[PDB]
Formats: sequence, C-alpha cells, structure tokens
Amino acid sequence: MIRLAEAHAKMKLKNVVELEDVQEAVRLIRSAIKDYATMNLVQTGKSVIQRKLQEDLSREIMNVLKDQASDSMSFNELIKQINEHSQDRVESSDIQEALSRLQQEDKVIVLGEGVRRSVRLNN
Amino acid sequence: YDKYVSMMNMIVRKIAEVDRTAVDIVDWYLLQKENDLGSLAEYWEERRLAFKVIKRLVKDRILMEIHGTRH
Repeated sequence: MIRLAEAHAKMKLKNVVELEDVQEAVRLIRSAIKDYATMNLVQTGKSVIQRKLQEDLSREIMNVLKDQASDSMSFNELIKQINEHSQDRVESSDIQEALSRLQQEDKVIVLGEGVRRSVRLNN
Repeated sequence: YDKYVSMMNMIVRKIAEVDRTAVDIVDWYLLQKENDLGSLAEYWEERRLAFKVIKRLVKDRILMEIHGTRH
C-alpha cells in the first residue's frame, strides 16, 4: 500500500501525498478481494479442518479405547466410525494421514499392516 | 474444565502416590480440600466434580478393578 500509493501521488506530480488517493490505493487491493468474492492453507487446515480433524480423531480414539476397556482401536473400526459419523467427509486416506500425524506426533502410539492398534498420546 | 481437570489431576496423583476403595480418596482429598474450602458450595462442587471424575475414570478408561467384591 505504501509503495503503491506513492506511485499514485508520483503521478499527478505530487511531492507530498494527499491522504486522498490512498482510498483507491486501498480500493485496488480491495479489488482482488472484490475479485475474491464469487493463508487459506491454514484456514482449511484447522478444525473444523485439521484441528477439527485430529480432534475428532483423538476423540474417537479415546472413545473406542474406553469402549474397548482401553484396548486398542482397530484400523478398521477407526475408519468405520470415522466415515460412519459421516458428515465432514473423513476419507480413509486422510484418516491414514492424520493418524500417522498423531502417532508420529506421539499424539498417538499405534501399529500393524491391516492392524492399526490404538495410541497413547503422550503428546 | 481442563484446568480444574489439571488441578484435580494433581490432587489425585498426589493422594494416589502418597496413599501408596474409591470413597477413601473422595474423603481424604476432600478432607485435604476442606482446608481450601472457600464455600460450602465449593465443598459440594468439589465433591461433585470429584464424584464426576471418579465416575469418569471408572465409567471410562483410567482404572483397574481386581475383584468386584472389593473393586
């Protein structure tokens, strides 16, 4: 905004800027925004996006733990309840990914090929 | 509740290691807690959340019950 408006008042041959001409200066930015109507990465990636994601994830993990008498949640049952509660569409691949994340985050501790045991989040 | 949860976690950890029947913890740590009772409503609230918490690590994961006679 600074440099730009400086071009504006450069034009019209102004050695000092009107507080005016900054309006359109903003406006022009507001144009791609007005072209934005019809950073993002994070936004999608926060619950309800990725925070939402892992949150529900852990949530469920906790659940099937509890209902397992704390025994491990299965890869299968995981995927099952996670697409099951259906809604925000947790794709089993995405599932695989976030799972990987928590485990690797030691937000989860689990293993096997077709066996995803549960976690212990120490972190 | 997470912060309270953290505190209660501390009282529980402390009373557990230090002790090393659920009611006895309720009573000993509420005995401990009465020293910090700022209200009888707080007595009943801490009693309530202890009862609830016990209810939680019993009804949910964290517990062990060796024989239901005693357990």
